[PDB]
Amino acid sequence: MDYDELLKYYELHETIGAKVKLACHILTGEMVAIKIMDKNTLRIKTEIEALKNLRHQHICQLYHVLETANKIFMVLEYCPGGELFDYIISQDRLSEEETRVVFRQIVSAVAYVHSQGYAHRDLKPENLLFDEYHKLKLIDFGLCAKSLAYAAPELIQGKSYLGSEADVWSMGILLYVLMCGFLPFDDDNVMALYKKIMRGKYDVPKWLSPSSILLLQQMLQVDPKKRISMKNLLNHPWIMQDYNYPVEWQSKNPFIHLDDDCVTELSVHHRNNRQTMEDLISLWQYDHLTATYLLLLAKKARG
Ligand SMILES: CC(C)COc1cnccc1-c1cnn(-c2ccc(N3CCN(C)CC3)cc2)c1
Repeated sequence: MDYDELLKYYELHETIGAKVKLACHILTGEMVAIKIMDKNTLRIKTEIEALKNLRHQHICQLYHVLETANKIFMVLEYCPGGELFDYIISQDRLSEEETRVVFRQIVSAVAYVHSQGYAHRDLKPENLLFDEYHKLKLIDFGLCAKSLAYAAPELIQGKSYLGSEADVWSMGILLYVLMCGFLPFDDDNVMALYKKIMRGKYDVPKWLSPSSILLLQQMLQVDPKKRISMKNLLNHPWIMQDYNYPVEWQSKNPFIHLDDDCVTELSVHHRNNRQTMEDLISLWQYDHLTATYLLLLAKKARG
């Protein structure tokens, strides 16, 4: 009963990870990742609402939501490059230059999330995946609003906070891990870790440049009001080094504009006219029609 409707649209492959299954969209032949959630074993509603309203080059795209009596299925953008967490480990640590390449992509996604009125609240390398073009995609918006090693001091303490300030702190931890390959605050004991985060003191390895050190101090402030704002992160001197242009955070992936080639390709599978087809896609119901349209756009982007 749980997989009946899903099997009308997707050919299921292997379980890779909520359970995560790889699959192929029948109509287009495009690969997808399907996140499966048991309604009676559980956050799902939070992530769905957010993802329906977020659409960006650095956010893992939601294509289709299906619901049964026991399950909720979320069909998502295929990211075969795997986790940034596994990537950092495989490389030991990244140079400042490669860190900047990946960090500017994280800044792009996070700034857009804040521009839409949300805060991610769970930024960490396990939540960033590489796609086939080696571009980062931000995942898991289950804790989003309108892990302990990455949490801001105020968030752990159960104090009132601004999600944007907690995200900037988490991005500071990410920046450190990218250039060092280990956490700034770490301990086997949870209370000793909590003490280390509240104190805000960390080791500064010899390989970090003066500019990297200054940017880390600006993000890693225990006092959230002393943290750099997202707007100042966009054109920060360290961020601009070797680029000379601020981070492009605006979305290149629209809700309004439709691609004529993909509307044409999609229309052959339906008994409706052109205008009816465009009006239906524009409703963004995250049904099979939404999935088909967005997967045709990903197929076109490959060519
Ligand atoms: C299981 C976790 C990574 C969580 O995954 C997710 C969580 N929330 C949203 C999206 C995803 C998601 C999106 N794409 N993939 C993914 C796609 C393909 C592959 N392999 C890599 C190696 N290759 C040779 C075979 C295919 C691995 C992972 C997972």
